[PDB]
Amino acid sequence: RPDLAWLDEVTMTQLERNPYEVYERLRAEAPLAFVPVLGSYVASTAEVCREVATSPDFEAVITPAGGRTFGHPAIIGVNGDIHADLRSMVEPALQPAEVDRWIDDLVRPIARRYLERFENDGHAELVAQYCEPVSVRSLGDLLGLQEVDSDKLREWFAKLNRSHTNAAVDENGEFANPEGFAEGDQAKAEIRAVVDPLIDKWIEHPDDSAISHWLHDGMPPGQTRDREYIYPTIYVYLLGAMQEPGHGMASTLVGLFSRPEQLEEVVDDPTLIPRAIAEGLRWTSPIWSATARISTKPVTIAGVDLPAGTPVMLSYGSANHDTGKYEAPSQYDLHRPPLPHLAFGAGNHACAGIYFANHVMRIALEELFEAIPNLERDTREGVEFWGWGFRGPTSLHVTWEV
Ligand code: HEM
Ligand SMILES: COc1cccc(OC)c1O
Repeated sequence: RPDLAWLDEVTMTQLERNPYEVYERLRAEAPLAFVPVLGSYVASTAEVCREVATSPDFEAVITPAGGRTFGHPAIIGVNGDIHADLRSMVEPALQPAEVDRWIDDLVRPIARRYLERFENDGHAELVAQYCEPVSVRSLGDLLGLQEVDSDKLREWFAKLNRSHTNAAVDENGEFANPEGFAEGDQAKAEIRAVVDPLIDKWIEHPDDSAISHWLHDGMPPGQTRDREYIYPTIYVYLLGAMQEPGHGMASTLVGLFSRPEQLEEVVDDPTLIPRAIAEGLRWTSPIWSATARISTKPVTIAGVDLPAGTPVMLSYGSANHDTGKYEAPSQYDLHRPPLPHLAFGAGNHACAGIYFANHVMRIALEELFEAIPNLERDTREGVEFWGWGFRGPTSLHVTWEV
């Protein structure tokens, strides 16, 4: 596009380090715009992301690097009857009434277990010592991966993150860094080595684990879903479902530390934690630009005539800084009005795990502030955020008087 010639000089590294400056230009200049290094149109404003995600003239598509990472049928990348079946597969344990029966007994002992390892130290790095472990241990136990250690689940989602976001394409539209998928292939091979025996056992001996229910629920007598049919959704879980609740927790904490009067309010009044988290997700969206839709008919959007078959990446993290919608969106503010946000997406492909995720983050922050009410951020350690497809703080050093 002529007036966006400057986009040809945007780099993958620039977007990973801090996408907000480029996307501030995009929201003003071109809410729907082809980004050469990404090889795709991207939607950057709230109105366009919401329109594309809910439009009857669009359906899900996996991003190019997403397809190389997850293959088929990834729940995020399919539609029609397959999507309907995969949604019916994952939804039972995620139903709000079901989550409310057991979420507290799942997450709160886990949060306590990780807290007891450092709560008397006076210093911690909360991303690696608390947020990521609670997130992966909670989901891992729900899925049936009790025996897979939290360090391993963390390693897997980091490798899958890097593979899914290995998006750079060169002048010819080919992947610029094909070698960057090798780590994802290696993660998937390890995952298979660990998970295949569990599937073998669940096929014959179903139990209460969520993956056993993926094999068996809704199937005729003695039949199970083929493992090749469910594995891409297992991988999808082992990236975002494992990664995002820890990142949303951590970003919420960074935001509250940026507004010390608000941190104090939340510590004194934990009923404010859910509002704190919602603002945290808007302020640094954990799934920032990981998913996409493709047009099924010609459409006109934000002044652009798109042919049928055109992918559009949904940069929800940018939409959540839309200044048409928010005042001073780059500032964390607990008392912002409770406007809709797009950090869980929208439409038939919106997040299936919202209620579960919100409770995991809530219970983790409740127990953190009960154990360490006098938490303070270590201000010499700058909080670095990293990532374009998925974004969060790389570490969160904190201190407190023991
Ligand atoms: C704070 C944590 C989380 C955030 C911010 C988040 C956000 C998202 C987003 C942005 C998408 C894509 C939506 C779209 O393209 O419109 C998504 C999809 C999805 N998420 Fe969540 N997620 C979180 C945690 C979880 C967890 C813990 C689970 C599972 C227990 C989960 C299950 C899913 C599923 C199954 C999908 C695909 C839905 C589909 O394509 O039909 N999420 N999530
Ligand atoms: C691109 O990868 C993903 C996108 C959205 C949700 C995911 O996990 C639930 C996920 O793993």
